[PDB]
Amino acid sequence: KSTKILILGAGPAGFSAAKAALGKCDDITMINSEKYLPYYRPRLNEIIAKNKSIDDILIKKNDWYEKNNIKVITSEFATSIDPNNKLVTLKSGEKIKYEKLIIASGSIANKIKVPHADEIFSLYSYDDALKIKDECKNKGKAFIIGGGILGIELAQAIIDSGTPASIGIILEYPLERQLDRDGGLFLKDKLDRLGIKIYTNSNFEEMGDLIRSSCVITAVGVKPNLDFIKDTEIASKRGILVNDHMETSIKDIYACGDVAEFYGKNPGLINIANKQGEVAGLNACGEDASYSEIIPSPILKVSGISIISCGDIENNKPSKVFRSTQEDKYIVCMLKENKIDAAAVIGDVSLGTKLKKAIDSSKSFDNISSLDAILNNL
Ligand SMILES: Cc1cc2nc3c(=O)[nH]c(=O)nc-3n(C[C@H](O)[C@H](O)[C@H](O)COP(=O)(O)OP(=O)(O)OC[C@H]3O[C@@H](n4cnc5c(N)ncnc54)[C@H](O)[C@@H]3O)c2cc1C
Repeated sequence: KSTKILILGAGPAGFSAAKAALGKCDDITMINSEKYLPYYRPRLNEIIAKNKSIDDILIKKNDWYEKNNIKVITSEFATSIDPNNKLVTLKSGEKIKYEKLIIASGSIANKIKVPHADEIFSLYSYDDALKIKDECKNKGKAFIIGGGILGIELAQAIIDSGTPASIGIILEYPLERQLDRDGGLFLKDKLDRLGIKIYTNSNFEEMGDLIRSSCVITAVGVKPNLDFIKDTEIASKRGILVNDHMETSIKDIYACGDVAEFYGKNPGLINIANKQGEVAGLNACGEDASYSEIIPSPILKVSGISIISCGDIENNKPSKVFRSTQEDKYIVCMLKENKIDAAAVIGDVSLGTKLKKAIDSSKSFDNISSLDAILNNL
């Protein structure tokens, strides 16, 4: 088999490339390791929370790919790329020739060892969600290891489905990449009075009884899924390195979405997948579109508590810090001279957005004597 445009991976990024290539190129093939068409992966929590199926989260149904003549090979996994012969080798041993290759292979969950746990689950795929659904009914409760957004959202989804759940983290407070200590503890409190318990400073060896009796899910982050490039000269660091055209180190090979690293950024967000996938498809069909960095992200969809975080909060060495704790909201604002370098707000997206804009536009503040004076100049 041989095609014009070969798309390696059929998630949101791959889908967006196919859609972009439509009308412009007339021979498009998508390879996907899963047995499902491209689906809106961030809604996996709804499979758990609302008992929705794959059909409810698919981006396009079968008929769309047929009407548009896009060929999807499901349950097939690329293992090798031969760039000079333009051949991709699959798990079966079958080879596919391409004129252009778009790598859209997304991410893979970080795997950690958890003491006392026979089976460790993580939530990446639709099949993952189902496995979690069933163990939660089987065990009767869940224990989520990992201090991030996804771990918290999953806990609520599992609560919503009708199963108790709590979280275990190794640090003192959750969300340490997005929040300072006081921010995280503010969040922990709000989550704890909402029935989402977080075990802090955990030693999992000492949590045998809970671990044993729970469905254990690790939510410890994700990395670009790119082992199949190992023998090639395709440049990578964390992700596959791409320019603004989504072109890799190697001619006629592109990458986009979760697998791709653009000016050192690999944020792992769906709007980036959609937009990078689009640019890749367009370029693969000979239209020299440029991706520009977009990215805001209002987190998180959890327990009706909203968070926006901007800049390097975790390791910030600011000249000045302004903090506000209220009943409904938490604000932290970190200065570098007369500029806001980093900020996070819990419970006021309107304010977080103003701080975001100030940071992004690099607004200078001639008055830094008080938080009030900064707020008035946003
Ligand atoms: C539970 C969960 C919640 C999320 N919530 C949010 C959110 O709120 N906001 C947000 O912005 N993002 C969220 N995300 C992330 C979002 O889903 C991703 O950014 C987006 O799916 C990336 O799309 P992608 O096409 O680059 O990668 P993927 O969605 O991972 O798709 C890549 C596809 O390629 C396949 N593949 C991998 N290797 C091969 C290979 N060797 N050969 C052939 N096929 C291969 C994979 O099976 C996969 O189907 C969430 C993710 C998860 C898992």
